Amino acid sequence: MKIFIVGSTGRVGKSLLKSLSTTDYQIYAGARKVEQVPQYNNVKAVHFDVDWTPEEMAKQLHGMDAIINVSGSGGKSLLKVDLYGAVKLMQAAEKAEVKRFILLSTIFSLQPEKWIGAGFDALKDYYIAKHFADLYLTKETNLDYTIIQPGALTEEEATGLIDINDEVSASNTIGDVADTIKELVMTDHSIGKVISMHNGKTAIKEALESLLEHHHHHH
Amino acid sequence: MKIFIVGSTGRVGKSLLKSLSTTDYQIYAGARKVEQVPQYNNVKAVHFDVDWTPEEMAKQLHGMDAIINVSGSGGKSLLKVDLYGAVKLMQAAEKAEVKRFILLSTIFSLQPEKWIGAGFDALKDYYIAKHFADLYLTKETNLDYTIIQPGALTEEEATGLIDINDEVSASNTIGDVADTIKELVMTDHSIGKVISMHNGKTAIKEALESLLEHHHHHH
Repeated sequence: MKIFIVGSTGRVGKSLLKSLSTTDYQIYAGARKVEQVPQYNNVKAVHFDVDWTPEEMAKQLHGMDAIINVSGSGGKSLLKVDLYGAVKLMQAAEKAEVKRFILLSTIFSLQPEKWIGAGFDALKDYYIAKHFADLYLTKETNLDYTIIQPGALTEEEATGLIDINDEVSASNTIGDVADTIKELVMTDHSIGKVISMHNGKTAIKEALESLLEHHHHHH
Repeated sequence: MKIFIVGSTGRVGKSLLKSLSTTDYQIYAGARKVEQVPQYNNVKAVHFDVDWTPEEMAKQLHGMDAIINVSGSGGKSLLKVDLYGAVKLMQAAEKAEVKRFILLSTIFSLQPEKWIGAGFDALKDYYIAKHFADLYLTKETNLDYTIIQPGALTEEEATGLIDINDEVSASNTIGDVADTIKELVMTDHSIGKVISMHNGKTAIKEALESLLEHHHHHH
């Protein structure tokens, strides 16, 4: 399918482009500076700016089959990028009539009651920004969404092994986060779902398959 | 009635306490440091912290007839105070079963399409924080709310004269903002309404009265 990536030139974005480069998808990598997009045979760089309005953004999203948001500001522009930019992209997706939307968020983003201790204290502003964007996606859109909520991101080599939905905050390699997102594209039962993850013991495909047991589709 | 104030020790809060000091209301002035609350015969200082959870906040709100939020961070803690703190207070009001809620926001807070030019550019982060809190109040609560949206705040002497709902961004004295909020407490037809203001030509009471002409109550 045709997949549009926002956050293409960030660390997770670059890993995701690498991950998607070996698929049959046509990838459209949004970037403020198109020349900064890493080159792959199935990747086309598209001018895209998080500071744009939803209508400006929507111009680039026509005919896409899915949109993946892996855009962050490294904590340096939380209101503009991680919150407002993310929400404007959701508004843009709806304007462009693109239903499938995958958002990279963070462990416990919708559970402020679990923002406990010095680790969450240090990331409080980040948590607030991500929280409100996730509320918007889950409450104020009609998108076929999936929110993936990893723990701390590491640059260690991908293990291929994760565990999910266990209320655990633990680290995960960026490569495994990217590969999980890649698999979520092909996981229709994850539509309307919020999924937490960390590095663990279960192959990514099998881990996501294990969600079929108790997921219910809302007619 | 019994009115709880959040933001009591800030500049607008102190003006609002002065304004309310000459009413028949019983004022409960929330503050992190109770000793910082200016003293008035009808004002009781109550320990209140924006960093608290909704449930912690709700403990202080029992038996209040109205809650007024005039809390800001002077642009220094927008995610924690102007957005998250404001939203937690709304959640607290509902938990405490207090219906009447008046929020100080800002001109065009719900109209991003009017955030035009260098003035709005400089206040973009503030605008984003206020925008999302206003969306929450208007879309994700069942409160009997009023949002007042003044233009730039000045410390000039109150004129008693304003104009409202004219799509104009212009300055207003803090005293006139405080006195408008005071009048809104007694203006039941402003429930469920968003009202913009600046200094102008119309006495505050008369200006608010002029809203009866076309306001509709949603049964």
